[PDB]
This record gives sequence, structure tokens and C-alpha cells, in this order.
Amino acid sequence: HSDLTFCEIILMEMESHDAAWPFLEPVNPRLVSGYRRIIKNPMDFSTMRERLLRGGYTSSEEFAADALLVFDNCQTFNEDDSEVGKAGHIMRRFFESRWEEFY
Ligand SMILES: Cn1cc(C(=O)NCCCNC(=O)c2ccc(F)cc2)ccc1=O
Repeated sequence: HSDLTFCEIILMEMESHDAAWPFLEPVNPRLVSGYRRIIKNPMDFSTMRERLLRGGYTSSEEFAADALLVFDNCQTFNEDDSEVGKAGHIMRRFFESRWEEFY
């Protein structure tokens, strides 16, 4: 239980974060030119939320894997000085920050 409760806390704080807007819903490939070709395994906060409520997380490790997948995708597709890039850096630093002050 207590392993996924802090996953609920982390995901809640990330969902309500100021810099969270580029990762709340899945990237719409019809809108983002080149995203389908470059990102082979897309991930966002809503998909992690769905899988968390539906229970499909065996441990905190798969959850953390999905978050790091969000930010790996962000850094793969967007420049570090793009708006999505800067947001993604703030969100990644926030996630590792809060994740480390539990484990
Ligand atoms: C995680 N992540 C998020 C985004 C992102 O959120 N991008 C803005 C949202 C798209 N929404 C639009 O409305 C739109 C799209 C294209 C256009 F030409 C005009 C408007 C992009 C790359 C990425 O890796």
C-alpha cells in the first residue's frame, strides 16, 4: 500500500504543478509535426493516472519508469530552451526532488 500512496502524492503534485501543462494529456500527433516519428513510446500524466487508479502498477519502480519516460520523451523531442523544454526541465527536477525525499 504505502509504496503507491506516495505515487499518488507525487502524481497529484505533478498534475497540479505550474509547469505541468505540456504533460497533462497525450501529445496530439496531428498537431505536433514529427512527434509520431520521433517518440516511440509516448507517456503523459493522464495515462499514468489511468493506470494508477486502475491499479496497473506493480511497484513504485514502474511508476517512476513512466515518469522518467515522460521527461526522456520531452528532452528527445524539444529543445532545452523551448517552452516545452523549459517546462519539462522544471517538471523533471521537481519529480526527482520529491521522489528522493521518500526513498
Ligand atoms: C510533451 N510535449 C508537449 C508538447 C505540447 O504540448 N505542444 C503544444 C500543444 C499543442 N496544441 C496546439 O494547440 C497546437 C499545436 C500545433 C500548432 F502548430 C498550433 C497549436 C509538444 C512536444 C512534447 O514533447
